[PDB]
Amino acid sequence: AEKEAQADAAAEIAEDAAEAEDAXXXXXXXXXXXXXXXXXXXXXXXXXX
Amino acid sequence: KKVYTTPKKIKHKHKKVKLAVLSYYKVDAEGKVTKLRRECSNPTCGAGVFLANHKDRLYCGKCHSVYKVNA
Amino acid sequence: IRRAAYGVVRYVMESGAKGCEVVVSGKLRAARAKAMKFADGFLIHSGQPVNDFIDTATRHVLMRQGVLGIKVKIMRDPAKSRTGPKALPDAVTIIEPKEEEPILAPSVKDY
RNA sequence: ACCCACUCGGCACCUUACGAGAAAUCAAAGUCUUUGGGUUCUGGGGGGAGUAUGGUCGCAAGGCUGAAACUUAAAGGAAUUGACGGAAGGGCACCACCAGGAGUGGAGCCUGCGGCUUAAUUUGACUCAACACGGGGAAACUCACCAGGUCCAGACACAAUAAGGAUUGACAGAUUGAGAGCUCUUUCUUGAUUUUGUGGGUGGUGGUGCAUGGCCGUUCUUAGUUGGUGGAGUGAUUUGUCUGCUUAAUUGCGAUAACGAACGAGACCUUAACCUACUAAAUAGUGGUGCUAGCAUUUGCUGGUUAUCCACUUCUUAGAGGGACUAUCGGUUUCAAGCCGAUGGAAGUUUGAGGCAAUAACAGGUCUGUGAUGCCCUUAGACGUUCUGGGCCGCACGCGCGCUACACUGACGGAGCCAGCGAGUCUAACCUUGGCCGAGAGGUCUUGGUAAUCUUGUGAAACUCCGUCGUGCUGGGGAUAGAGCAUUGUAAUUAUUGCUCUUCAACGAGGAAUUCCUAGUAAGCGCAAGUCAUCAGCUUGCGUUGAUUACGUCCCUGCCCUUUGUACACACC
Ligand SMILES: [Mg+2]
Ligand SMILES: [Mg+2]
Ligand SMILES: [Mg+2]
Ligand SMILES: [Mg+2]
Ligand SMILES: [Mg+2]
Ligand SMILES: [Mg+2]
Ligand SMILES: [Mg+2]
Ligand SMILES: [Mg+2]
Ligand SMILES: [Mg+2]
Ligand SMILES: [Mg+2]
Ligand SMILES: [Mg+2]
Ligand SMILES: [Mg+2]
Ligand SMILES: [Mg+2]
Ligand SMILES: [Mg+2]
Ligand SMILES: [Mg+2]
Ligand SMILES: [Mg+2]
Ligand SMILES: [Mg+2]
Ligand SMILES: [Mg+2]
Ligand SMILES: [Mg+2]
Ligand SMILES: [Mg+2]
Ligand SMILES: [Mg+2]
Ligand SMILES: [Mg+2]
Ligand SMILES: [Mg+2]
Ligand SMILES: [Mg+2]
Ligand SMILES: [Zn+2]
Repeated sequence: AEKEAQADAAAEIAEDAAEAEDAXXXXXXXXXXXXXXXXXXXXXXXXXX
Repeated sequence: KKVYTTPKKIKHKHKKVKLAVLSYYKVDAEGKVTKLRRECSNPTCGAGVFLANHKDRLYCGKCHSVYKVNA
Repeated sequence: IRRAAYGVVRYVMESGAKGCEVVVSGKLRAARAKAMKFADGFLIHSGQPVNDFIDTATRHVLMRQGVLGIKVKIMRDPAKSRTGPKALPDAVTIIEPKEEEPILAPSVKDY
């Protein structure tokens, strides 16, 4: 247990010393409802009698 | 605890009937279509919706209840 | 279970702590509850230097059979304190004297 | 007869350990893997069992001899550390006593607990360490209980239904506590969001605190815990860590096969005491001065005046420092740690009071704080959830915490009139001055304050002063009850609270018992905060007035330590 526990602190030093040195999609949303706001998009008529 | 009692008669819910309903319209011979069941004057109801025929009653269901119109 | 906590203490200590204490409380694999202190080095438990020098965390780890408490204690080295007191109120240091070469009958200097 | 020296041969003790042993120990239990002086006897895991059987002896009881089948992984020895004792020796303490104080126990009501009652009267907890505890003062809510009524807020997958409609809603009526389309009547509306079925989730103040985390209580008003180098032992271990002495303290002195340290106590931190020294202040305050009122007048005395100016920091505030270290001296003592007395000092009981607090233990409490949680239970005629009403308050009565009294060191009526800890309203209705009106409770028009700025100098209460009553259940006492007026709130009936009138109970100092307490303490006295729409007889803090009696001990009770016994170690449950 203790020997494998020690080697764990050895792997936690590896990662620690290593990382200390180591090694667009536009058109939005509210703009796309305004760009598609060019309409021809509806229909209305009703209401007689 | 205790677990149950029940002097019987458990409650039911509702069926939304069946009703092949909209035959209620009429077409003379080729093709004039005369509506039946007068429609509703609420600007919320676009004259497609109709009224229900009871005693004293013509009733808009498109208004979930609203506005008793009586003829 | 010991591999974990004994490693944690060995990383905490090799990180330059003054001392460390780790407690796992709960149920692992048995029906009954147990607890284990895991300690190395130096911790102080009393008074104000507590708030200064030891950093305590408890955590609930939720496992298939039940829930364990994790309890960690780190004593940071008061020598490195930066902003704060630099030792425990116990610490009394005596500055060491000088070996003297006396005698040399009086005379005087002049400038 | 004695004394002294020697010598045989005895009964033993003492110290040694070369030596032996698993140790305890042992001049043999030594001269033993470096194994051989002579000889007799007995044992070969435990139980079966000293049983059966045969023989033999005996009057007999029984004695000597003495198996096996079967069963079984231990039984056993010495030593160690724990734990426990209805063994002994030391201690500590107003949750112990001493000397006393104020009481509780008696009465009335307040309140929790039991019990009974109940549709339900939700529930946890039962010696200190359950019972004004769950911050638990519940009218709705809370709420878990009871009588009933809706709702899905049933994620997701597949499947079934089905655009000729999978599904939703509803006016009026009937119905319902109900202006719930709950359901029903009738016939509109809705558009793939649901429905139905399985599988899987989900919620639950449902169960399990004896499955857990966490937190808390208790042991503990305690003084204990460990490791380095050395010493003892094959070893677990021990010594250090101890007779005594001292301390609140494993706090120290001292003794010392130990030396020298660490955790815990201490240190530390917070608060109350002291700073005419430091830095300042119209959100604190003083003096001078104007402007100014009253009384006197010889100048005087007593006030008004958020800036009309000047100066100050004693008072108030809080920054930085200072200060005490039981100092000085003297008694007392291993002249050691310390103790005691006196002087000085703001302060000398750990300065006073708190915060923090090692290792360990308990099937202590808490799933009813938690969207912390395992498992179990339930999941649509719900133990989910909401809505209406009731219930936790129900009263032959047992227990406990309390409040008010039994009066004259007093009630009452005038009158003097003095604190400290607090807290207060934004996307809102909190703390309230002042002016009116009202007997009061209150109402009402305005007002300052997000605050050392306004409430508020919180003009509190006990208390002081002058009267009235005069020992008579009296004008002490205020339960019970009637009648009316107000406030909070959607709601006040089982009476939320407040006022007025009337009604005028018990209780004439409390049995056995038993709690709490050593100085600004006890006790008497109110206040603010918590809770809070309204409700304190509770609690957490606060100041006011302010004693008597110890300054000791182990008798009682309680626990801590040694020694000792142990066949316990899941540790006397
Ligand atoms: Mg301390
Ligand atoms: Mg007594
Ligand atoms: Mg008495
Ligand atoms: Mg239970
Ligand atoms: Mg209800
Ligand atoms: Mg419906
Ligand atoms: Mg299921
Ligand atoms: Mg299931
Ligand atoms: Mg428990
Ligand atoms: Mg005491
Ligand atoms: Mg010493
Ligand atoms: Mg310490
Ligand atoms: Mg000053
Ligand atoms: Mg003096
Ligand atoms: Mg239990
Ligand atoms: Mg549960
Ligand atoms: Mg109750
Ligand atoms: Mg009076
Ligand atoms: Mg009378
Ligand atoms: Mg009276
Ligand atoms: Mg309020
Ligand atoms: Mg209050
Ligand atoms: Mg309470
Ligand atoms: Mg023993
Ligand atoms: Zn309509």
